[PDB]
Amino acid sequence: RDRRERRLIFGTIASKMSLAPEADLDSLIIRNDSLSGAVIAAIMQEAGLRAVRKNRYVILQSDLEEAYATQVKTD
Amino acid sequence: EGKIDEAADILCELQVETYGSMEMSEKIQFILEQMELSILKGDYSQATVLSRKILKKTFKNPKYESLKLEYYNLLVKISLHKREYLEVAQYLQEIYQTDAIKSDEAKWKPVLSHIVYFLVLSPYGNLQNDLIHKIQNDNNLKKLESQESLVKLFTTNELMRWPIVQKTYEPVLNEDDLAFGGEANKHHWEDLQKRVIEHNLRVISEYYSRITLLRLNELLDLTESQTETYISDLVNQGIIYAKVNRPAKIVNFEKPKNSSQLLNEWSHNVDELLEHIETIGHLITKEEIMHGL
Amino acid sequence: DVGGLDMQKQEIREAVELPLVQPPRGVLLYGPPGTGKTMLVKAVANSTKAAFIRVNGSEFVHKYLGEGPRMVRDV
Amino acid sequence: LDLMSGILHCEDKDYKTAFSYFFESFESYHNLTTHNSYEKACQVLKYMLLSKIMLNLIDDVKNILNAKYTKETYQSRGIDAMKAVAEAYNNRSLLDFNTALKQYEKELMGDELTRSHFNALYDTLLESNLCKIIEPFECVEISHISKIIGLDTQQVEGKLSQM
Repeated sequence: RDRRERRLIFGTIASKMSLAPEADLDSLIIRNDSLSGAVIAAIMQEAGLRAVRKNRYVILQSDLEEAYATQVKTD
Repeated sequence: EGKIDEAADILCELQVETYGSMEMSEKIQFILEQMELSILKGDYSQATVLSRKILKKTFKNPKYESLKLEYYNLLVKISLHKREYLEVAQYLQEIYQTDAIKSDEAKWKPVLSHIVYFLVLSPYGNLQNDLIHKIQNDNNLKKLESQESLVKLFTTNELMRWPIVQKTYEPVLNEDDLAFGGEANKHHWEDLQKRVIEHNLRVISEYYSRITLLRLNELLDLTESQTETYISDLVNQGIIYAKVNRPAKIVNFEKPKNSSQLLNEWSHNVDELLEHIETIGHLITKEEIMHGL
Repeated sequence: DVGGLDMQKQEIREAVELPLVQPPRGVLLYGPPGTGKTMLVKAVANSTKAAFIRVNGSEFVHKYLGEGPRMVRDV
Repeated sequence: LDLMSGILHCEDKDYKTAFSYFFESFESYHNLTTHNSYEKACQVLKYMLLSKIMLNLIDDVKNILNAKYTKETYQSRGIDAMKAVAEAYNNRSLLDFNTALKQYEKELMGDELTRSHFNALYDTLLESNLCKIIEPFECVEISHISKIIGLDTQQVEGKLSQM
């Protein structure tokens, strides 16, 4: 993934995904590099789930970082 | 102390930090209080996430009207600052009903008295149009009825009425700071100004093939532009038909006459006789024979 | 709807959407699908608006020496 | 490239691409900085801006302009235009553009993209407004709308006609 892609990937899901102001894709544009758009799209709506899994109607960067840093290595 | 935000704030994180709702009843009150502070904060949103989580569970409670009402009142107050009146009264209506059970009719009427009032305060509602009669509504003591009578006034709506009805009703009626924050009644009146005008257009709508802007302004008791607005409104709302001709100062009311009509109209003209000749017929010979004689 | 695939979505367009209009008889999408790579399919399959036929390499496993290719031909 | 991407990808639009092209490109140019012909960063940004602004999603535009990084903490009439543009856009106001337009013309006209796109873009909005104003039904004097829109009927007319 080149970052414009992520930038577009991120600018894809969080577009339709109720977010918490913490949620920062341009924070992730540095965080996220060299990954798979699906997983990236996953991390997007993984956070889409996690805040909902936390019953947060506002998906954080945490919720993202939850998704992200959990999925930076699923290991 | 006058601390509000931090006061809210130290309390703002409960739902999350604190209980997984190990005890809601405790928690929800803070949630409430947060919601309350959320008002002191002025942000429903705190309340919101709280709010839209909580109430069903009060419903899922061995349902606690207090926990309802309190919330429901917040829910009110939410909707108040919100000022979305269907929704306002919608909430109202909800535990309002619960407070037929809970309150008397009486003490609980003003809710209603405001509920439909809110419903009317709302530019309209469709459910409202169903909510129109309810049943014992015009709860059959207060009026409470001019309320529904206005709801009734709708079908005949005129808007010579407006300042009249304004003058006509404000014991609380137009005049409500009571459970609604019309500080002036504009938040009724103004809001209701169009509201009537709005609905007035509806019966106006039906009653017109064509009209002058004047006859509008005549009946509307409005300036052209106002009218034009209200025109353009439902024009831009599409909610009606019209003709804007200022050069005519005239509204053709816009019959959409290309339906080809005599497709069905004649088909109905057929249907007429299909009804008619057929309906009218089948009894005829049957008739004088059914009597015979 | 997977952001940043324009070049690749163009690459598909170049592969299909254009050659449908204008020649390759088949195009190879290469990568994990369902990743947006399957979205690639529908997204373009949507955009192409040609009667779409997916297959699975797993659709024909039926034990028969028999029917098999028939609709593979006829479809 | 990303710039030249959007340089195509503004023409054909797909601002989202273009803009994101502009984004990471500017993100580069932001970081490329002095290496970059200095302001060409913000130019891309201006395109990146107007991308969103031709896209007409103005929070980000602001958020862009708000973010000083994006801003490179750098402001310009074009920036202010782009804002005012977006504002005039949010205004949908015939004048406000031409207000912003005329004034900001430098760093506005200077950008052919904008110079090309946005002008016509704005013009559509005007129609779109007119279109909204023509929602009030016809046989009605242009001057009404002219007055309404605050434009010369003639100035209205051709455009008016044009539709």
